[PDB]
Amino acid sequence: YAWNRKRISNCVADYSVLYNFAPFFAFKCYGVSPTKLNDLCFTNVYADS
Amino acid sequence: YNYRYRLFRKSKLKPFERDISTEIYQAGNKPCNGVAGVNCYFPLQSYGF
Repeated sequence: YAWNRKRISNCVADYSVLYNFAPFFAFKCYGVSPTKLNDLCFTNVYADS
Repeated sequence: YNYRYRLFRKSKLKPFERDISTEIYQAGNKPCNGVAGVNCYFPLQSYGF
């Protein structure tokens, strides 16, 4: 309910760290395949968690 | 929902080209076994009629 709106900007993304977690963890995506954001850029990222 | 369209493919289809290959694009060592999740996305989707 008080979800943290963590900002992600001015830094570089490391989606290769998104793996190695517990097996068969849900990894859904909408609007883009998860493996394409390495070749895509954005103004900001919200790391709500 | 009888009509279904091929949502995803490894490469773009050529002009006037038909592809009925239903082989899954397994991006990892995990076998899909029909499970939607990590490295496993179904290439076909039913029409939202």
